[PDB]
Amino acid sequence: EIVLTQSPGTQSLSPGERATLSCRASQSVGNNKLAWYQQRPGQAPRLLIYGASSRPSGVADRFSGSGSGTDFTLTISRLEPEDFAVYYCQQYGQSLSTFGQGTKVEVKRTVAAPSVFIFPPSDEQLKSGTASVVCLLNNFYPREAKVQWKVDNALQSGNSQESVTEQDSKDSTYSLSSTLTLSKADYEKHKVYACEVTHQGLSSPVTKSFNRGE
Amino acid sequence: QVQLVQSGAEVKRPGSSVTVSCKASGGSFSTYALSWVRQAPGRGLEWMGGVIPLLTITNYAPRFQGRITITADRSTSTAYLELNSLRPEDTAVYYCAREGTTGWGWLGKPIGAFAHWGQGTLVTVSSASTKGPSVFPLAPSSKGTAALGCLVKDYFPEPVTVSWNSGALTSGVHTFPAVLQSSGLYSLSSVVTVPSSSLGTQTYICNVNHKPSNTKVDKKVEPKSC
Repeated sequence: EIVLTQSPGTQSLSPGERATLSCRASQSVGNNKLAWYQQRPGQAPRLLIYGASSRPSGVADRFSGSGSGTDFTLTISRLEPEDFAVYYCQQYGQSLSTFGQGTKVEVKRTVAAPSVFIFPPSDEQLKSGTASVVCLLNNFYPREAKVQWKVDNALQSGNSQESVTEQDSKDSTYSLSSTLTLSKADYEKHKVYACEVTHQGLSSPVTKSFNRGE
Repeated sequence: QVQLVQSGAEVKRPGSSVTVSCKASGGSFSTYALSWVRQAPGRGLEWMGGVIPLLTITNYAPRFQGRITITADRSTSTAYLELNSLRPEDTAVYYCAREGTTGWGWLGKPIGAFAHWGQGTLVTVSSASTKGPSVFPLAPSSKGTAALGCLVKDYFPEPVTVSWNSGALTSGVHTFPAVLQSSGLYSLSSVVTVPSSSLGTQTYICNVNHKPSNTKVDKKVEPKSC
């Protein structure tokens, strides 16, 4: 089976610069059957390049495919705002077809520190028997951020889930939301509930906390 | 023309079978290879198989072989995809893709690469039952700019939509991607950053809508008093 490995995984550029994407196969692609695709979040894939180099009518001229044999290269001359998405490469020269893992092209912007907010569980939820503690990280860049749950200065492990928004189309930032989930009993068995955030825009790890009931 | 339209989202239990249709509008349904490609949530693209109705010819990917059936209906210009013995790891969005061509007829030749796609069909495999969400407030801290929101917890299945103040509040609004808890139920969070000076006077209502359960909940987020 032909394995396609794209490089790099994530790419951060400014609206106007050149983007170079790499695609390498485990063996050789017969008949140069190499295709490139584009995909904005929530949308179906879109063909940009077929036959390793050919461009379908309707596709902008700033897109160009090169390479032969094993390593190929998709190239975008001038990065328009709409060109920031995920790109996949594909071989279609064998009975079974395979895709690359994909390279994300995100917007490079000025470093921005996250605005940290913490939320205690509501009494309405506590009456149900569950306690959800939410830590909010607002409008930051880059996407790399670290969240730590400290209950009475004790670190936690597998009782918190986090999710991240897609890169905001206007300010090019990310937002994170972590949810610590305990029981009603365990929640009332402690006092201090804190969330420690480590990020590039923060010189020292910012911590937000509250005491139960207070 | 050449517009591929797929069937609506599916929610099946493990061990059951699902069928996703893909009706080709306009153009010529019989001549070209209509393939199927799935995209697991947060994952990449994976080719399952294809079909050319004119030659009665089907190719399957080894990982799906014996557990998949791609058919072609030239009478209605609709290709089908049956997925049997479903598992939670089958949960994904399934795309139908037709190979492009340079010209029409004896003229040119198909390109093999997928040039036309359907919107996709979300196939959700779970043993969980349909359940309306429980909306809990994220009270704006008593301690510039403040932040509040509503926690949409324990619902099934996707999706849940959230508007603020009947849509009058759009900027500063963030609705995070839901997470699948170990219980098997979903849970998202929606927030909005508002000026602190209006906290006491301005009323904030998050409008949570969950179509699969046909449930509508409006929850007013007011500051906690103590």
